[PDB]
Amino acid sequence: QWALEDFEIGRPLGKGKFGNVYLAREKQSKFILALKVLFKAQLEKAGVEHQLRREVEIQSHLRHPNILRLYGYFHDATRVYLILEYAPLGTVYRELQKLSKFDEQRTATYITELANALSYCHSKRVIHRDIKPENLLLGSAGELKIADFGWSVHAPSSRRTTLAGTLDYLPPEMIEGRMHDEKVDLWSLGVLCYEFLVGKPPFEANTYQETYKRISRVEFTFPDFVTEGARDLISRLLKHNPSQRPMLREVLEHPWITANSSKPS
Ligand SMILES: Nc1ncnc2c1ncn2[C@@H]1O[C@H](COP(=O)(O)OP(=O)(O)O)[C@@H](O)[C@H]1O
Ligand SMILES: O=C1CCC(c2cccs2)=NN1
Ligand SMILES: [Mg+2]
Ligand SMILES: [Mg+2]
Repeated sequence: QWALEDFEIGRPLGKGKFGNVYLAREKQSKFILALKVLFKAQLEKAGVEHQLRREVEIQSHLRHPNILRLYGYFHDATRVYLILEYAPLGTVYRELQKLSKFDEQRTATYITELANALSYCHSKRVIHRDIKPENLLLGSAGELKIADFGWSVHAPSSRRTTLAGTLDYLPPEMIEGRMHDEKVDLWSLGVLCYEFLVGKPPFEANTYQETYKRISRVEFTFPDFVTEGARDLISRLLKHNPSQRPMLREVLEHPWITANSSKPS
């Protein structure tokens, strides 16, 4: 069906390990979208063909306002092209660099939209497993949208591909190669809630080795400015034992969330 010839290409929207994401307009419809480019050689060298199919299969079939749409794909002997919904206000990552910390209203609102989208995913026992600021994008009304489903799967699962980059958002069971389920996304939710309010993730250290120690032993402290209700919700999500982590309904109806968030469940 579609091919490169159908699109005018504009400025780069961002870069990832494999992905190079461009602004684009489809010639006859004038439809604006984002084109994610993957190099076949690189995919093959790394052997993540299976992750790509997972990304395409899972994301194309999900429909939720807080989840980024995937419309289609094509390829061309050197590259694979994913056709994505364009998010015009950029990443949560960028917004955090700009402002340093989010206030309590902004944080709770983001956590609600996340919990809504994740609840929807978990209801088809899809777990995302790569929830972090550079994979959270913003729509034209500033609403959060989960993107990058390259690491997603069905639960329960094992991990067998290598974790290349940062540990900062992964629970103990996942970094230890043990087996995991849905509850991994709830841990990452606690990691995000802290980073939103403080400006850095709770287990951040100077080395891989030290970061790994701090996650497995759940070693973090709060700054004085973090209120009691935020401490309460964050302490609940960062349980070593997955089973002791809350359900998502318990996150959405937590008092701190209800007092501060400006969108509903
Ligand atoms: N639909 C989109 N709209 C705007 N920017 C995007 C979009 N998709 C990706 N980006 C930008 O490109 C970066 C890489 O996209 P992503 O799909 O996460 O690639 P990777 O799989 O390599 O992490 C993102 O962090 C974001 O900055
Ligand atoms: O609902 C849709 C499905 C596909 C789509 C596309 C734009 C350009 C190529 S394909 N835009 N909107
Ligand atoms: Mg990404
Ligand atoms: Mg990816």
